[PDB]
Amino acid sequence: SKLKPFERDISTEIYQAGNKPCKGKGPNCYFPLESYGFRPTYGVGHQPYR
Amino acid sequence: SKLKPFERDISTEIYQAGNKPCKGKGPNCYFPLESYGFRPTYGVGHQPYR
Amino acid sequence: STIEEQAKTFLDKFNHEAEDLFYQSSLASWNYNTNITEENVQNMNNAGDKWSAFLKEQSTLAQMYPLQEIQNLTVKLQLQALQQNGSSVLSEDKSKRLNTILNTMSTIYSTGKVCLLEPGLNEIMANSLDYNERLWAWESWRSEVGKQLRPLYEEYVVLKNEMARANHYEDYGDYWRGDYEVNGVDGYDYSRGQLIEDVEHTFEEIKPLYEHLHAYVRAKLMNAYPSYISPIGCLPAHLLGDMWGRFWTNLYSLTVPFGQKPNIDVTDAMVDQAWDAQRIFKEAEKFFVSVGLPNMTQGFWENSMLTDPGNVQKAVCHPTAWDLGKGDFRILMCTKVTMDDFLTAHHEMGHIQYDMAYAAQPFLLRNGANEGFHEAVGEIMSLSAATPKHLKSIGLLSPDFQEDNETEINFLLKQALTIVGTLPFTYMLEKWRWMVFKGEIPKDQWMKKWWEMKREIVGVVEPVPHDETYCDPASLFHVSNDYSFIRYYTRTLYQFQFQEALCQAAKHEGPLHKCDISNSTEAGQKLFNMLRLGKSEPWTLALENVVGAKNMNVRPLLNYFEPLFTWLKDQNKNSFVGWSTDWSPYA
Amino acid sequence: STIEEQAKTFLDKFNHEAEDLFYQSSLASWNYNTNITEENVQNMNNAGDKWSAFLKEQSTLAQMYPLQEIQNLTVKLQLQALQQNGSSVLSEDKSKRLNTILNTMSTIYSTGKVCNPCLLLEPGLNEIMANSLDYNERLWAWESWRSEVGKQLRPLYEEYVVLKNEMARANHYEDYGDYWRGDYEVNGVDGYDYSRGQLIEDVEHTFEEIKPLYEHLHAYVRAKLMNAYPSYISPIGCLPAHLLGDMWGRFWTNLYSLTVPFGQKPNIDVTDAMVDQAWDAQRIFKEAEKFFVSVGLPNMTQGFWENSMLTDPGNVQKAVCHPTAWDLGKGDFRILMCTKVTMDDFLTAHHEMGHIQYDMAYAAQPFLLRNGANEGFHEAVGEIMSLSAATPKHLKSIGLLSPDFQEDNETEINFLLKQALTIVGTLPFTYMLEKWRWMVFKGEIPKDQWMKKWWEMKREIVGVVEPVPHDETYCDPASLFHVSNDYSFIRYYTRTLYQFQFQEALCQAAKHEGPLHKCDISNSTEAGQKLFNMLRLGKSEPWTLALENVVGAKNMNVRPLLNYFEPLFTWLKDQNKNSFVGWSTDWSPYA
Ligand SMILES: *[C@@H]1O[C@H](CO)[C@@H](O[C@@H]2O[C@H](CO)[C@@H](O)[C@H](O)[C@H]2NC(C)=O)[C@H](O)[C@H]1NC(C)=O
Ligand SMILES: *[C@@H]1O[C@H](CO)[C@@H](O)[C@H](O)[C@H]1NC(C)=O
Ligand SMILES: *[C@@H]1O[C@H](CO)[C@@H](O)[C@H](O)[C@H]1NC(C)=O
Ligand SMILES: *[C@@H]1O[C@H](CO)[C@@H](O)[C@H](O)[C@H]1NC(C)=O
Ligand SMILES: *[C@@H]1O[C@H](CO)[C@@H](O)[C@H](O)[C@H]1NC(C)=O
Ligand SMILES: *[C@@H]1O[C@H](CO)[C@@H](O)[C@H](O)[C@H]1NC(C)=O
Ligand SMILES: *[C@@H]1O[C@H](CO)[C@@H](O)[C@H](O)[C@H]1NC(C)=O
Repeated sequence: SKLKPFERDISTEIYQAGNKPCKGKGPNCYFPLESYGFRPTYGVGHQPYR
Repeated sequence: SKLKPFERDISTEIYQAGNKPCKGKGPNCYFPLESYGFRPTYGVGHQPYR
Repeated sequence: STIEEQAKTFLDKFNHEAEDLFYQSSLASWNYNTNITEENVQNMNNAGDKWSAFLKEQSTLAQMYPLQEIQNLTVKLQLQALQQNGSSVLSEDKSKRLNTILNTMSTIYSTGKVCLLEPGLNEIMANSLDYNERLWAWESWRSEVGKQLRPLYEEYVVLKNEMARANHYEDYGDYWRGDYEVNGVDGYDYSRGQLIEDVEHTFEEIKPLYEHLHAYVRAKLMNAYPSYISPIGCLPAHLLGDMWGRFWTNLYSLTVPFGQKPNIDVTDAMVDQAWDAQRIFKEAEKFFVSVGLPNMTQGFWENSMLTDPGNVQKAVCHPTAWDLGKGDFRILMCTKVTMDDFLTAHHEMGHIQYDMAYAAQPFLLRNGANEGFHEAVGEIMSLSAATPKHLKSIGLLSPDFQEDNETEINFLLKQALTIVGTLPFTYMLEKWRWMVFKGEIPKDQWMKKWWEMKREIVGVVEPVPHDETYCDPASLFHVSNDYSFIRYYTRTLYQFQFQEALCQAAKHEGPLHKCDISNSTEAGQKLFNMLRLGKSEPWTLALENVVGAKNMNVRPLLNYFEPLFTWLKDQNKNSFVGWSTDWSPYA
Repeated sequence: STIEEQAKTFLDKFNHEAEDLFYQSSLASWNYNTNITEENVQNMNNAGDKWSAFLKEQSTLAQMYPLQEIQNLTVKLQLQALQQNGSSVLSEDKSKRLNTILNTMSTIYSTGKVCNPCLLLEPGLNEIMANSLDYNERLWAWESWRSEVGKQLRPLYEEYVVLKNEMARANHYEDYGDYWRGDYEVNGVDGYDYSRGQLIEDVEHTFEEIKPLYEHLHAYVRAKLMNAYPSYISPIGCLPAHLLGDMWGRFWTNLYSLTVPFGQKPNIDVTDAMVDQAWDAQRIFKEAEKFFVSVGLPNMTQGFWENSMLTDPGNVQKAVCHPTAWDLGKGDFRILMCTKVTMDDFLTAHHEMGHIQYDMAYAAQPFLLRNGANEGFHEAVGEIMSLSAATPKHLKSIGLLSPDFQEDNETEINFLLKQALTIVGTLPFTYMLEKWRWMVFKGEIPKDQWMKKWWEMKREIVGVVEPVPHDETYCDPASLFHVSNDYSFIRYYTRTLYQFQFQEALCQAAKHEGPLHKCDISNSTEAGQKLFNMLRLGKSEPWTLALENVVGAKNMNVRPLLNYFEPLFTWLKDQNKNSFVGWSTDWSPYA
């Protein structure tokens, strides 16, 4: 679900897309976070900003 | 498009009902204005009013 | 780029141009029928050709917007109304011959006579009981007109069938059913064969009591013609007082149930009141407004001419309702202070009132749901005005006038000679025409099948069967020309189904001809809303809404005549009942 | 937890990982072509195999989200792009042999040489034939190639066809030609579906409509080549195949020097102006940038200029260099060129930059749908940039073409002939080749008859007769890189029809008058926005609809082809009224 104002959710629990109970990663089980790829050659909308 | 309050439009630009430009009238080229035709024998909703 | 959006823009343009050209055509035609002169003929023909030219161009453009891509059923139906090619699909040489034939057939109809044809031939038969005079007039006219009418009728049928095939119909009879079947809608579709069978089944369901009327009338003819009428076989057609066979009404003076019981009438009151054409219509308007039907506006009253103007500006004296468009509604009639004119004023007012209601829709939908509903609505208000309770309510019927059942029986017999006597004949004629267009009967057998089916369906036959050289059916005005007769039979039932719903709204217990459906404002307003539907909502749903069924309803007709059928049952015990096809007046 | 919601989660994850993994592959490929090293080969191989394994695994996971249960449509389409089995159904030994035979066919084609009266066919022998004035050398070259290389490709070509058909059955198609036709199918649309059979029928009907220009053009070409070699070529008979100057038969550019309407009339060539004006090659690129801004399309990113490598690597980095546009993912757009101060490089620069205008607009869509509407749109739109680059209005307004230039109808004819001969002369070739490949994959024609059928199709469809009879051992179509390799030729025909339909659609938006080759798209910001409205859709929308919003038609029309070459078609008719029109298929040097 969506976060509340100023809420900081730092959970690392694996999210399961389906009904089947899932532990760890799997076919329909994914880590909530994804990394950004920052490289000096990426375009303006993909570059990192502080 | 529709008019805004107190907006007046005096254009007679022909509307093209398809995806191509059209010079003058045609099968799907519609002149935006139509004339009136008033006769003394018309009904209350059809007679001219000032 | 979407077909529906382009179709809507097209139809809006169409409706504007169509309405202006419609007015020009209807006004020029009004002026000609209103004032007979060469100048109005010139305007009539020029405006008519211009309007038709417009429609052919708009049909060509309508065909560029396929019906299956339209989600708005109103738009889809309007496109369907324009996509039909009609007369434009037939090859030019076939069209040239077809139009030559129609004009020749009409010319022949008017050219022939009983050795002038109109109205004298029916006056001769209707006003004389001499068996031989009616027989002579019958044979004398058909011997002059049918010889020239047959070849042209047969070619007309073949060319119209070619037209229908070009329009994706099996034959022209199927083409007509295509015009009567509902289209432009989804899930209410009916098959043309089903419309045909529904009418045939309805006929067979009403027939068993019609045989009781037929036995009664045959016995009365026996009384008039003891040496010529068989109690078992077919009745002579020339004794009906109608060379065409359409009506049995001129037998009324012979068949009156109770001679001592005059029919209920107020004519004496209109004569002492001296109601003019405009007051007959305005009193009818008072009735119509109280019923709940829309009021007739001042424009109609000043523009219409309900009187005979005289020889200086002679009018065509054929009561008709005219819809000119853009609010211009008129009735042309030559009204006399009679009961037939009183009821005629109600028929044409209701007819134009239908036109008034449909004018609120788009031009392509400013047509009635069914051709039979305009006449049915007129006939309903005519019947309602005819109802003794109405005549009592308006106050024209003498304050001390007392109605009874036997007078109503005399009334019902006149109504039966008009409806019961005509329905098997008109039904038969429409089926005969269907077989000639369909091509079921070889051309050289069209008259033989007529004779055979006339014996089985109608029970009144030509006093002498005609030769294959002559086409007697085509001597009838509506057979010679391009006309579907399904609308007359079905219009009667349309009238009875509507009458049933109006009677139920009145909530009177008794026979359909007795209940007073005057006033009952909600019932008239509901009928008005049905009128407004025009072609926007199919005629089959209007009928379903009045009787709760997609099928034609046998019950209100038989319930209307039930006191008469009871009388006939009392007379039928002595008469032979049923028609044999083995014996004819000739044999 | 239903199929649509899980499909949405799955594809979003796939798009994130796909951008990073493809990018690693695209970087390795760029860096390798820029600088050829052992390390760059390992980067290409590692990124390629990891990305491929990734795609195979995600396709397998895609299979658990049935397409028919999804009501979203966008993910449905993304899954349709991902769901195709490819090699997963085909037996392991057939898959291994199919990859081996494709690599072998490519290797033989690119390493097999034709020994001089040894030289590689592409580009060496083709260049010699194109520049040579002796038809006997071209005839020898065709026979020598069949003798030296065709015998090496034929038996493998036949096995290749069978193995590809087996894969096509594994993918539920009648043959591999049908598999290629399937790239043009859409579904879930309001009457926009085209079938494979309809694609073929549309091509054949379009050719029947094209034919009058092809025949008038061909009659002119055939008669001019006959006048060039009147002792060999029949005045009635069709032209010999070796005379084309292109061993493949695809490029009719090698006949132009023999068919020049007037020896004294020039073609437009602005190379001398750039040199005399001392313009840098990167300036003609900057001028193309100015053109794109003027049309009304997005401006080029700074990342392009910094990441692109437009000049020839020369002798500093070992490199492979050719014009090409790259989309590396995540906003990284660049072009690789061997740029020169010449008109040919200018038109190429417009072609390749336009390809980046499209990749920049495609970036609005998810990675898996980050492509064009169809296979032929990319080159067709680059050709749209090329056509506006070629017209004299464009060149004169920039200043590449002299400010005192005035139109000369005969010069316009010389330009139009060269262009029609290249662009139109190839059209019936491309068609008979695609159709031949289709019949070959279908299996309707026996393997031995295939060579007959190719010879007959050349004669019947383009008026080209092989001067030397060949047996089954030799294979003529295999002389083209794309026949030995895995390539669908329907897209070249389709690209060109898209190209001319686009020139007309943008001409109508531009509101220009005159011959369609005269009509430009420079400035004309209505045409810019009209084009921008499809560029942003790419592969995500039905390609038939994606083109429909611009061209105004349910399918493509020939009419813009005749409009482009209208002065040429008229001129050709005027000369053809006196010359023989048509060709005899009975005449053959063999006979
Ligand atoms: C597109 O429009 C621009 C102006 O917005 C044109 O640029 C001018 O071209 C003429 C050519 O002789 C130059 O003299 C002007 O100095 C240019 N103006 C600017 C501001 O650079 C451009 O030529 C137009 N495109 C075409 C093909 O004509
Ligand atoms: C009626 O017809 C006569 C013909 O003599 C004509 O003069 C007159 O104007 C007509 N009146 C109208 C109203 O059309
Ligand atoms: C009319 O009603 C009276 C009531 O007594 C009855 O005797 C008579 O038979 C009825 N007539 C008919 C025709 O029903
Ligand atoms: C091939 O694709 C279909 C979906 O069309 C899928 O059901 C089947 O399991 C796939 N087979 C393999 C081996 O991936
Ligand atoms: C487009 O980009 C170039 C890059 O050098 C810049 O010079 C030019 O002003 C830009 N134009 C617009 C309209 O942003
Ligand atoms: C090519 O790449 C290798 C390995 O990264 C590098 O050592 C070499 O200097 C590069 N060549 C040039 C000319 O930069
Ligand atoms: C070019 O125009 C001249 C007239 O100025 C004409 O004689 C000549 O035939 C034209 N050439 C073409 C190819 O239209």
